[PDB]
Amino acid sequence: KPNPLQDANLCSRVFFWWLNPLFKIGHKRRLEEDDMYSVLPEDRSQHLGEELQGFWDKEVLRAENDAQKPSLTRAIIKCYWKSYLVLGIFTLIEESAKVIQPIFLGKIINYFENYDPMDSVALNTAYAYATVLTFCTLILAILHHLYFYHVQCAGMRLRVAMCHMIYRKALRLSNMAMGKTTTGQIVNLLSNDVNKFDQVTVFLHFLWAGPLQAIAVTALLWMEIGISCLAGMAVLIILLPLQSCFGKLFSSLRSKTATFTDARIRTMNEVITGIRIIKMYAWEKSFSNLITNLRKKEISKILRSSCLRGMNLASFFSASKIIVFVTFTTYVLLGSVITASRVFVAVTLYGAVRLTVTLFFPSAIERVSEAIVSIRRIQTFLLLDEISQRNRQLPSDGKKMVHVQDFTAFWDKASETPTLQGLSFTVRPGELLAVVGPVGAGKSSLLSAVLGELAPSHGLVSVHGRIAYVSQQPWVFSGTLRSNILFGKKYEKERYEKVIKACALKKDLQLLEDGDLTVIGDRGTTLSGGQKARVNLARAVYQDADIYLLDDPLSAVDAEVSRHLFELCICQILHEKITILVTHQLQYLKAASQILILKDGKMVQKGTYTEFLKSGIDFGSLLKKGFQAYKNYFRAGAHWIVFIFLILLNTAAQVAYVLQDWWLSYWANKQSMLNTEKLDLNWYLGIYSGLTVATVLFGIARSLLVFYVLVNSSQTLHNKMFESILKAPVLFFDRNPIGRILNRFSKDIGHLDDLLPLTFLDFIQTLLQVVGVVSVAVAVIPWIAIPLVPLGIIFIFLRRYFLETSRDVKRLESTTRSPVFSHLSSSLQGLWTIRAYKAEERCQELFDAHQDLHSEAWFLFLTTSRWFAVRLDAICAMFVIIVAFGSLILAKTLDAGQVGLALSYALTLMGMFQWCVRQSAEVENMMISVERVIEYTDLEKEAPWEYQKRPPPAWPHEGVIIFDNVNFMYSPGGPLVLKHLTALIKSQEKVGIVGRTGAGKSSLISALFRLSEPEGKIWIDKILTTEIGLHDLRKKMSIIPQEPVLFTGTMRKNLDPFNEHTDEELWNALQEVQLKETIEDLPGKMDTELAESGSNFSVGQRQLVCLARAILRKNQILIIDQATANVDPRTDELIQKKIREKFAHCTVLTIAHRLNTIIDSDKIMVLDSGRLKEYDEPYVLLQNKESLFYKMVQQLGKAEAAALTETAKQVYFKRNYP
Ligand SMILES: CS(=O)(=O)CCNCc1ccc(-c2ccc3ncnc(Nc4ccc(OCc5cccc(F)c5)c(Cl)c4)c3c2)o1
Ligand SMILES: Nc1ncnc2c1ncn2[C@@H]1O[C@H](COP(=O)(O)OP(=O)(O)OP(=O)(O)O)[C@@H](O)[C@H]1O
Ligand SMILES: Nc1ncnc2c1ncn2[C@@H]1O[C@H](COP(=O)(O)OP(=O)(O)OP(=O)(O)O)[C@@H](O)[C@H]1O
Ligand SMILES: [Mg+2]
Ligand SMILES: [Mg+2]
Repeated sequence: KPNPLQDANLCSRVFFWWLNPLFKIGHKRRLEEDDMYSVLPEDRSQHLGEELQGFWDKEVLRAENDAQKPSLTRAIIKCYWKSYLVLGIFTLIEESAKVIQPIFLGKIINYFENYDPMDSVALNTAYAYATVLTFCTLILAILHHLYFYHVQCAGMRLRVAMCHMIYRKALRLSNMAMGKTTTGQIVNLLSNDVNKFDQVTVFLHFLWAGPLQAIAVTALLWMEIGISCLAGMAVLIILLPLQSCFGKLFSSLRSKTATFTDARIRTMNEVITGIRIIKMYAWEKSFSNLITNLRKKEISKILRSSCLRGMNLASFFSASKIIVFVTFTTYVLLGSVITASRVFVAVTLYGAVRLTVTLFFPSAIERVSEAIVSIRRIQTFLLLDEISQRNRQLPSDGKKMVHVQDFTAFWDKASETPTLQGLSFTVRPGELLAVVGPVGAGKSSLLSAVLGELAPSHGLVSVHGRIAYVSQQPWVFSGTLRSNILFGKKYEKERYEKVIKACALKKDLQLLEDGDLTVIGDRGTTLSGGQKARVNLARAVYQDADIYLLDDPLSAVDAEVSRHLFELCICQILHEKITILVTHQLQYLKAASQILILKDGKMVQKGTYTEFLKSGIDFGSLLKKGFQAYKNYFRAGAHWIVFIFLILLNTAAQVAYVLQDWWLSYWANKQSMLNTEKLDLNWYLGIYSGLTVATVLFGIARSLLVFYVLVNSSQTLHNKMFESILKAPVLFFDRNPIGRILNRFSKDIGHLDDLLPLTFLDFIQTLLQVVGVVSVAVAVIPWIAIPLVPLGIIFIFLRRYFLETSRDVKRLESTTRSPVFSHLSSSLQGLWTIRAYKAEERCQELFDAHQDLHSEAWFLFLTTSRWFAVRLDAICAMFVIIVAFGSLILAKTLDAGQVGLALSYALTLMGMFQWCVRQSAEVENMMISVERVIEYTDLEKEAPWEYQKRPPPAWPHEGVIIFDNVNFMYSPGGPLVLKHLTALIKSQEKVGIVGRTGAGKSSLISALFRLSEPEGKIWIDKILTTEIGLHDLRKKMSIIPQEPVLFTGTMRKNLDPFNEHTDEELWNALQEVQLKETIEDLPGKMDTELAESGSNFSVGQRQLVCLARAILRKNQILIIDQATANVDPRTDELIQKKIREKFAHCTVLTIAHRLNTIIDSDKIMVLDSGRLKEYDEPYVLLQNKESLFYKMVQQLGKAEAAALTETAKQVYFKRNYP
């Protein structure tokens, strides 16, 4: 894939003529990672990184010699200034041309003021001036794009070199350095700190060419107009602090909103995650109250910030008019006269200097400050401490030997007890050493000292030969399983097959689609813990080392696989290699030649397994311790009459803007046509002031109305969408993930509230200004309407052609960016394993390859943008040339004022055209959020909360339950769960639910709660459930779920969202559940805040709270789940006795994944794959051996089965025969 930029001329490199094949391919089909162009050798990551590293090392050596801190800024300056001279040269030329061209504009107008048809030398001079103007515009329009591309490429090169240097440092941190630093800070500084280097360079040169341009413009204005230019210059200067101060308030009003936004998002997350609970207990009204209040509070600050932004944009719109008006008011009031030559040069000079002073200089200042901060951060990181390089080893005979003597290290220098106390032992090839003792107190520290991971404070460690190390926690790096096993070294088929067979990885390969070539990312999402541990072992074996180190290799795998591995892959293969093993299982100590015991880092006893057996010490004992989108977006804001009024306001603002300059032209013509007599100053100045005031007011009004209307549309959309999602059936929440649901509330509404209206208003502003420029040009010279049609057609086709590939490249440079961060993070996590083997240059090369692959797409991202901009500027320059030459061709009709107005507007079209196109693309891109929000606004809905037939307030008066031909399915058309359930449940009786796992257990509860619409009839108190509203059905029957959830809020809110109970009743419930004492000790009495999901409360406390809530509700029908699985048996007995003694007079159903505690129920419902088999007294079912209940009881055993039978018999005798 050769780079076409390597074989390009200059007339092809200034027009970007080599990108045509790529654009053609992108138009024909979609582009992939094969289609991108490989980078040039001078842009490879290794070269740039090595260059900057050499310069930085020279600088740090010089600073060390000088006894002073180093300077990354000095290093980058000394590396890049000699290549940044040339771009400064060209930007100087460009600024000179920008300042120069209005002088020739003035010369053309000056010719036109004294038109004489008979003269021809004047016509020739005017043609020459027009040609010079065309040359200046072509310089501004064509070469500037190659200059800009090189300016951007310089920053990209700096960033790539920085990334290489940062990772090279990251691969060699020391232990304390890794401890003090964090795995998140490094990726933070590689994702949000080294990305300011793409933007510091683009606006870098405008720190010295800004004031120079302002000085040149002020001198030119003084030369032409006179003292009056200081009024315009003063307004332009005053515009700087005002704009700066209009940002320090927006920052405050934007950081005030984030609190409400985050609170709303967190509450939304709670609602979405615990949706089943809210729907079951009917708390959606309270949750809607909370969410609505938060949304209103946030929208207040959004409205304030939007009004501020609108006022700022109106100021930007009207600043030029204010400057021109005040300048010329002073110019005329000082006793001078107006001629069309000077006014329309002052206008152009003011436009240029105002743009530069308003935008580019503050942008450059901000970007330079941010880049300075980022350089400081990267320098502070780079100055971290590292390990000392492995020095020249002691001269030995080359034998593979392991020895440690008098070792004593310190993980923390401020700690008291050293990690190791005077260890002294050696091991040789063919010997298997083992280490046992406590639950792991200083277990891996021996391996750390052996590998050099621990700094030896005293003693000596002699290790010779290749080493293989297995981490306690297995680590897998992003790539492929084959590449993970290879670890960068060569691949041999026979060796790989032998390792795979000896590692029992055949089944693991079979379970994967690609076998040994499966692509595995971070954290082993496509694998399992045992598989990645086996991967680690396979890596260690395949590395073919001399010394082998193991640490907890078989704790995360099963028994047979672990035994087979430890036998075949160790006792046979490694019998000729040094081995040191740390294990927790004593069954592997039989094959261990040597066994050592360590307690608290102290040498205790070492020897053979037989000797330790004779010693009488037990190791086990020692181990104990489109368009409709736009229509719907606009309609929700306000009616169509406001749309008409907005159109009128836009047109009035633009018309007044243009009419001010037209009035200046009219004044100039009227003054020129004269004779002393004097023009009436009052009339002209009054009309001028009126037009200026109209421009300002209409601009402000248009901005405010657009902002308010779009913000109101966003608010209405959000309210409708939240009310729609709150009523969706649980099938929707089952089909969608929680993150996806919360995304459309966090990011999409985040766009709609604060970015879409501003982008839309800016686009409308610029489009109207372009339309005004073209309209003035057409009105002055009516024949310009002929080529504008070809220009528009060409522009439309060009926009389609470019955007058919720009979006593809924008996604290509984004899907190839994240692997850099992924590799950095993964290599940081597995740093110890990586450094254990001598293979770190391999990881460095892989990282550099990834960085090259990303620069491969960044290059396309730059060059395609330049390719589009070149053609756009060619079109705009063609328009300017047409105007400037037609004005001279048709000179027999026009006059000085008209020509000056047309020419000045044609000159100002520069830059404005491109900004309009870019903003249109941005708006079209951002409308997808509106599309998604509107899509969520029209979701499904469930049955109405309230029905026409309101129930009498005695509906659960007795508690009769009838199931008649009840069939339930979670999804329409899916497999059936219940088949013809027919049963009757009487009042006050306790009914238990039993069955096998997956046999439709937790389905009758959902059928009773009408979570999904059932098939059949269910009668409660001789009333059908489907004839009553859901809020009249779910409200007054209670359920205790598997795991209770506590929502963030007061305890009063948690136990009574509707505030239907008083303080005395709440305290009575708390003391009846024995939680009153536990509650009345917080700083708050009973309104203390709670963490998410009760993070500070125990599971028993959650069940206690649920029981208290049920008692407070006081429902006649109650259904409990298994509740307890691992809770303290004391708490289990407490809740059992409370359930027995509190709900005697209320119907109780008991579903459970449990036993014995469900033995006292009056009747047992037996479910076989959703079929109701047995429904009768437990004793009667136990009497028959063929009954499934008896077999399920016998599945436990014989003593427990006998106890259960006795309990059932006693319950039957006491109940049925009192
Ligand atoms: C009456 S006026 O002086 O305002 C007319 C000219 N400006 C019109 C206008 C309205 C809004 C903007 C605008 C808003 C935001 C922007 N953000 C970035 N860059 C902008 N423009 C810009 C213009 C010229 C530049 O110099 C290089 C150049 C030279 C010739 C042609 C080009 F396309 C570019 C640069 Cl670097 C940026 C901008 C404008 O411009
Ligand atoms: N990754 C680590 N970073 C810093 N200190 C560590 C690390 N691993 C162990 N240590 C320290 O080494 C010493 C060994 O004690 P500890 O019992 O925690 O070791 P271990 O080998 O990780 O334990 P176990 O075998 O139970 O997993 C302690 O002082 C501990 O803080
Ligand atoms: N939300 C659901 N959507 C689709 N199928 C489901 C859903 N919940 C359960 N199932 C399926 O329905 C069958 C039985 O469901 P159920 O949850 O009642 O079984 P269980 O394991 O006996 O009960 P428990 O939830 O008490 O463990 C199983 O095949 C299960 O996979
Ligand atoms: Mg350990
Ligand atoms: Mg289940």
